[PDB]
Amino acid sequence: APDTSVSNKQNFSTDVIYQIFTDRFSDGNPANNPTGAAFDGTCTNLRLYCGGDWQGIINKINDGYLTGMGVTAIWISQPVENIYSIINYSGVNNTAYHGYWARDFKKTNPAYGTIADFQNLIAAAHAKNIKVIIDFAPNHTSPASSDQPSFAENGRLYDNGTLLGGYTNDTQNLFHHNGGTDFSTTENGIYKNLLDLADLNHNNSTVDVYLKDAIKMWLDLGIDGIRMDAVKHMPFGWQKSFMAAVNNYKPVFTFGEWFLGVNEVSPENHKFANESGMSLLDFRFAQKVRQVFRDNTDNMYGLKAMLEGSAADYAQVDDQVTFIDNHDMERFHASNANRRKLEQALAFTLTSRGVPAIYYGTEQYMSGGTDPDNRARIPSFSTSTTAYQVIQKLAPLRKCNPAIAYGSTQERWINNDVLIYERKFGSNVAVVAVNRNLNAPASISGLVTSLPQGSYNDVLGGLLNGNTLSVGSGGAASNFTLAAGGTAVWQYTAATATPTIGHVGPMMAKPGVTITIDGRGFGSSKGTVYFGTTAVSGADITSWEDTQIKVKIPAVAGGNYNIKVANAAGTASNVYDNFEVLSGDQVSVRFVVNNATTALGQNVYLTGSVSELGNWDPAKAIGPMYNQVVYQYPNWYYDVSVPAGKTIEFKFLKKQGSTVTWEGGSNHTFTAPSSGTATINVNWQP
Ligand SMILES: OC[C@H]1O[C@H](O[C@H]2[C@H](O)[C@@H](O)[C@@H](O)O[C@@H]2CO)[C@H](O)[C@@H](O)[C@@H]1O
Ligand SMILES: OC[C@H]1O[C@H](O[C@H]2[C@H](O)[C@@H](O)[C@@H](O)O[C@@H]2CO)[C@H](O)[C@@H](O)[C@@H]1O
Ligand SMILES: OC[C@H]1O[C@H](O[C@H]2[C@H](O)[C@@H](O)[C@@H](O)O[C@@H]2CO)[C@H](O)[C@@H](O)[C@@H]1O
Ligand SMILES: [Ca+2]
Ligand SMILES: [Ca+2]
Repeated sequence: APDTSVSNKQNFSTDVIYQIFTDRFSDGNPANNPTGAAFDGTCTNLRLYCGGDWQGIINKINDGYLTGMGVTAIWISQPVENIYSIINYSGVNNTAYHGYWARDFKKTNPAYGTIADFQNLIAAAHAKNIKVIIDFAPNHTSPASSDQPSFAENGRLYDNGTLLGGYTNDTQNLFHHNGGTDFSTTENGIYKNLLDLADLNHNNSTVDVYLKDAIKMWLDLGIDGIRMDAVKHMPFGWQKSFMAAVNNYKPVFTFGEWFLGVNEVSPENHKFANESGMSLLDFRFAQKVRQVFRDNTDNMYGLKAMLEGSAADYAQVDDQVTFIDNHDMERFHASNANRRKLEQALAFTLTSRGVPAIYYGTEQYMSGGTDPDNRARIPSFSTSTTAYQVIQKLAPLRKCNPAIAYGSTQERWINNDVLIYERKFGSNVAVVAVNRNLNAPASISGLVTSLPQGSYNDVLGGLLNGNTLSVGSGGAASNFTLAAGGTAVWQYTAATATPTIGHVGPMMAKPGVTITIDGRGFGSSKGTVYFGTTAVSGADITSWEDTQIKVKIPAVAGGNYNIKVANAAGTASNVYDNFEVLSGDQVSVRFVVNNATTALGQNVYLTGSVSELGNWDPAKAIGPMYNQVVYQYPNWYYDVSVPAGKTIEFKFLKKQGSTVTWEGGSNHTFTAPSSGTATINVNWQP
């Protein structure tokens, strides 16, 4: 199949995601609606159930609402069974309509539907070329009170009907009992509870194994991707070990939520996206777009800077999921605001790098403050709005113009209010002009592009007051006036003659797994794939087309590799770096070192004999380690993903800047479990 096919679970860059709050979309089956005090059929009470479900979804798919818009994937609420208690939060009654209050990860939320409804969902979607994504929220269960076990469901966790345990009398240590976080530090927000939600302890084998198994069921159910909730609140190493479980089994595109505020730029965030095995929701992009097009708290120069930076910060920028709003923010559109702002922001998003996501109702100009105000019921299924039509014209370019799905981004013209950028991939180009200035037109002269000589029609057809473009030789455009609030898309597509890799997934896996290589110009005849210097050809290459190649990772050593391909004639492609070859299946192990005292601005790190530990390269050591919560300085700890059942040699180090101090003595040693988790405790050797 081609890169653009509905069956491509490894790449979403050519897709347009439609984010849905199941309850709030469409109640296709009134019979599963909760009753009594947990239900509000008028949906005036935003904290109860409104009755939206899988069937409703299925209906919208079939009546053409989503397909008409050009949407190609849907991202829905966590489908697992939630607690049933209504919770009164100081007078207010709250239900688990959101699906974030899990009780049993092996069952469905009956308000959403049955396993059979889930399966129909998957089928209908697939039948209409739409991929399905689900939220997955393994950080916790539900709200609990340790000394008021009668409160809610005591954070009870079941395994397919079987009671594993509760927050009260947690002898098994299924949960954390460290209090609640103040979000003060990263370590703080990982090992303490979020609010009152019962924090799962991933270091407990039962929990570990349980979650790894639960996800396999859904994978088996045919899902196309996973959206992880609260990734900044779980152990990084654990999460990496979970990704390996997915990837080594049935890889799917996975992205997590790591909130960023305005002007916030975090290196931890970057690193996580570059090394965890998953990508992220692009808050940096979102926050910046809002400042520029919404709140006018920054200008084009700001947008441009976010674009260039992010391209450098993320190893796989094209995997970050962009948006203008979602369930954690006020709706982009403000009641009294010019609708053009929202339209421009959509157009911008649809044509920019990454994986675009659209919060349900956007196309309807829904307004609403924070939670739960941003979670109202979709007032209508009209395809007559301008927003609806914008998406309808642009979404499809992601599939037919690879410049959009995988091309670089380049500023060609800029001022405070205007931004003209070019996307390029192979012999494909797209040019976008945006004039945020709703009152002033702009004189555009000196525009130079990569488009071939000729005239170009605005892809939006003038919908947002775009115009035609005239490119002479040398790709220089002739002077033109860009309307106030003006938005235009111009483009050029043609066949790519040389192999060009546009994407790869998954990015991390053990040998033997099949990965997918997407792009153009691969030719129709099997060529060769290189993993670093190792060549792979013949049978191991399970499939080869012009736009997509499927190949098995050779059994090479664990490490990072560059990928490159050669066509049947031997012409090579561009390199695609940062591929991680796991040393084998992974387990999550907690490392603890005692009496490692440091000086200010000096931290302990971990290194060792396997790629998962950096192979003795200090520049690749794991850390810095933690020393507040679970263990206190000068005791340091850290959860790490390691090759299962392997005998590993390791050592700790103290780093400051790039200056390193090794532990003395001989390597510590150990053998990783075959499954489950473990804890290694040792003392720092001087
Ligand atoms: O001519 C090539 C030139 O075009 C763009 O510069 C614009 C500039 O952004 C506008 O603010 C205004 O000054 O017109 C200039 C064109 O004369 C590119 O931004 C620039 O990098 C490029 O060299
Ligand atoms: O909280 C982590 C913290 O640990 C390290 O600092 C030690 C410091 O070296 C000691 O002299 C002592 O005062 O306790 C500190 C930890 O509370 C790192 O130096 C520091 O950067 C890091 O954040
Ligand atoms: O370079 C690989 C080498 O790294 C580590 O050796 C350390 C040694 O432990 C330190 O005490 C210090 O002398 O620096 C050496 C780095 O060259 C591992 O201990 C060793 O097994 C490994 O081969
Ligand atoms: Ca229903
Ligand atoms: Ca946690």
